[PDB]
Amino acid sequence: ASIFRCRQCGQTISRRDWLLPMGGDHEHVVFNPAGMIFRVWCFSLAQGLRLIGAPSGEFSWFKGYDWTIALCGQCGSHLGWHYEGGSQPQTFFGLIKDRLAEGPA
Ligand SMILES: CC[C@@]1(C)CC(=O)NC1=O
Ligand SMILES: [Zn+2]
Repeated sequence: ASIFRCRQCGQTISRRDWLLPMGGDHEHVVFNPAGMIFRVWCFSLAQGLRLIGAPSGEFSWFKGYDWTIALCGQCGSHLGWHYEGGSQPQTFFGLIKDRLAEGPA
């Protein structure tokens, strides 16, 4: 169990080696304004996504970062957000843990 695939279609997305402990922890449990709870795992890098629209700072869970919605590039499933415009690191991915499947490389 070392790579993460899209749970809906199997697209390769990220790797356990790429987990990023933001604020001391790779896991952040957060809510959006519609009250949905997300268990977000932070990754330094991802692939196989499609980033939609232009970045926005509104309601950002991570201070100094602007977000863009990240869909699975294959099936369109909403897998998380790409973060940018911040510092150390400038960018990273916050991916929804229960929307990924973990398994061998
Ligand atoms: C509304 C945008 C999202 C869902 C993404 C974020 O970082 N904060 C949020 O609540
Ligand atoms: Zn997919």
